[PDB]
Amino acid sequence: TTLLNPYFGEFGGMYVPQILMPALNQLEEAFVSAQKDPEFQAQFADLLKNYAGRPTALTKCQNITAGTRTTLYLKREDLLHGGAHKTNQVLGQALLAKRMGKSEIIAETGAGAHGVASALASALLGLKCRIYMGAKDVERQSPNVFRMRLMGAEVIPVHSGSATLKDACNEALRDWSGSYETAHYMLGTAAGPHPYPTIVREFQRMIGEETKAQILDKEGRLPDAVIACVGGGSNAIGMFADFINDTSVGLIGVEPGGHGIETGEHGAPLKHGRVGIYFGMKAPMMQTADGQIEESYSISAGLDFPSVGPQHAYLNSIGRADYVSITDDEALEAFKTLCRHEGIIPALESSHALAHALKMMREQPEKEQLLVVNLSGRGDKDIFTVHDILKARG
Amino acid sequence: MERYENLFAQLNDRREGAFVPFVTLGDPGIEQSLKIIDTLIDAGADALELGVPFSDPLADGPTIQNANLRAFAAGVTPAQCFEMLALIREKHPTIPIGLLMYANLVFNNGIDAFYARCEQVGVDSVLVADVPVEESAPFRQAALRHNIAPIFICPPNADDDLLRQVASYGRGYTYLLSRSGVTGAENRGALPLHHLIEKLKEYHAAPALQGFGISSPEQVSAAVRAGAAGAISGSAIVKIIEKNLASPKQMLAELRSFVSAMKAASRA
Ligand SMILES: O=P(O)(O)OCCNS(=O)(=O)c1ccc(OC(F)(F)F)cc1
Ligand SMILES: *Cc1c(COP(=O)(O)O)cnc(C)c1O
Ligand SMILES: [Cl-]
Ligand SMILES: [Cl-]
Ligand SMILES: [Cl-]
Ligand SMILES: [Cs+]
Ligand SMILES: [Cs+]
Ligand SMILES: [Cs+]
Repeated sequence: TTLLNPYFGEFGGMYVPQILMPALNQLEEAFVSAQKDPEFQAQFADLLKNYAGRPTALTKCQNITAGTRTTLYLKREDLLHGGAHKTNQVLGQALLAKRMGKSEIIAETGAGAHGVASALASALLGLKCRIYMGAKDVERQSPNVFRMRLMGAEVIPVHSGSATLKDACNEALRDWSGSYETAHYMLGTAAGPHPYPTIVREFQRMIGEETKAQILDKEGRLPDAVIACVGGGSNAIGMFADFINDTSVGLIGVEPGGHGIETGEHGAPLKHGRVGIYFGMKAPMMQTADGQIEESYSISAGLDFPSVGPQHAYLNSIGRADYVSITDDEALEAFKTLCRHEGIIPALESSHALAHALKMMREQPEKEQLLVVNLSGRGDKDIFTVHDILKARG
Repeated sequence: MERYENLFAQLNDRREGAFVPFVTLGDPGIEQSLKIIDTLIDAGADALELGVPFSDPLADGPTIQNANLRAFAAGVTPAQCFEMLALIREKHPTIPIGLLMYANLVFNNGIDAFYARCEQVGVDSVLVADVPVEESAPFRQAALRHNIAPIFICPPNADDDLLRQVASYGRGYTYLLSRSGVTGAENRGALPLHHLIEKLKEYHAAPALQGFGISSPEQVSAAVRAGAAGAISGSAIVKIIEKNLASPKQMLAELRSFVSAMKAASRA
């Protein structure tokens, strides 16, 4: 039994070994309690404001829409401490860990963004942090690995399975299965077993709350659509949550199309995968015909989650949200365009959301539309990746 | 069929416990795996627990992670595993055969169709490692419709409500976890399980088999002495495979010796 519904329609659930069920129930109870606790809320708000720098700007981008009937704002999660939206929910999960009397943090990371966010929160709040990372990711994310270590976190390479994110996800759960009495598992997206999809949403929803206030202040009305990239679903659900009951507002999630959906080399399970059960949840996922889990491909390492949060699959099923894909090449063009016309270097993850907005504008330039793109992170980390392509391309 | 019921009745008549090895199907290849399994039975295994190779075995420690990887290196697929299972049953009519599955492999092509395939090849039970009792309904229902025992896990700290659920819903045997954590012979369970064993019997649960970290004869004898119907050993068996990959003949000899010793410890 649980306090909250573990499902979003058919999607979600608690598909963990029996030994972990008390951990999930304890976390759910602590979360429900925290949400009613004005002191917890004030501590969270204090960290978000004075440490992370919220509220984040909403930037009107006039140059890129010139000559069209599109008005485009960017919600500037790139300006949050750490340079990505992940900071928001790590701070809240760290406070939940404390609330439960836990002194240790376990986290998974692929590209390293969640590992660094976890390590920084742990440093600030006096938790001992250990981070699992696939051996292949370790080798290729030296900068992030070094940051995690500078911040006092232990980084543990994972050599099992495919030595990437899903394997680090497994190793974190294996550790937690034996350590849950003292350690909190700080899951990095709006996915996995209940209560994680719900907790991550609630600890990211200030993105959309702020966006709504900012757009009412500047435009006097709600947006026609809000657009966000979808790796596991945290930044998107963070932007979408406060608009779900505003039926006029379009919710558009953008999965990575990689080399092209037709190539099979993509990370778009919501629209192009098959429902499965893995990482604690029933959700669309990248898998072989006989049910082995596969990897997500994208130029952006941060969109590498081989599944998607169950609330997104639900919002799609009922037609509340629409999901599309953007290829590597489209993302790269959007990256270059924003740099040159707006003086902002976006994360390649966020560039997928911008690319789709640019398509909405370009395809129908005399359509009047007020759009918000969630700029989930900054793209300093991506300049070498973009360097190497632009050079090999000529 | 009623293979577990018949085994436990026969073992009761001999005042013996069950010794149940685990191996991964197709580790280190199909032909050698079939030989391994025949050896386990000939050496005294009372029942089998058999894993289908899965990409993400999140309840398994390194020994069994590596067994899964060896099977994949040999190209082993679930379809090939089901072929193996049919042949094992064709050779051995009465030994209970249980599978260790992960949820996605059961759900993949439909839950009902998975259990129907199990029935066709003569499997007796299925344990789905990542489905807790809370999520078990469509699995246990499909199992029972196809004459398959759904195996439930009883953790060492199970409360009364969970014990009642496991007792009601399970069939074949009740899996009594030695400890928290994941499979592996390097960590031995150090919690007394006699109170759980007594409460399960009170609730007419399927007979208990203790598993996780069982790697020596004294542990088998201890499981029986505490009231369990027997014990399961996985990593310790798989370690012998891993140790002896270079010598298939010595691998079988060492497996025989080990299983013989472990089974002997079950008689008293
Ligand atoms: O001897 P060990 O320590 O290797 O343990 C052998 C375990 N093999 S098994 O198939 O019984 C088995 C039983 C339950 C498992 O996970 C679960 F409890 F979550 F369901 C995993 C494997
Ligand atoms: C991690 C990350 C993402 C993808 O994760 P979600 O959970 O889908 O938000 C997207 N953008 C940036 C900048 C990230 O760091
Ligand atoms: Cl308000
Ligand atoms: Cl218009
Ligand atoms: Cl029963
Ligand atoms: Cs349901
Ligand atoms: Cs404009
Ligand atoms: Cs994805």
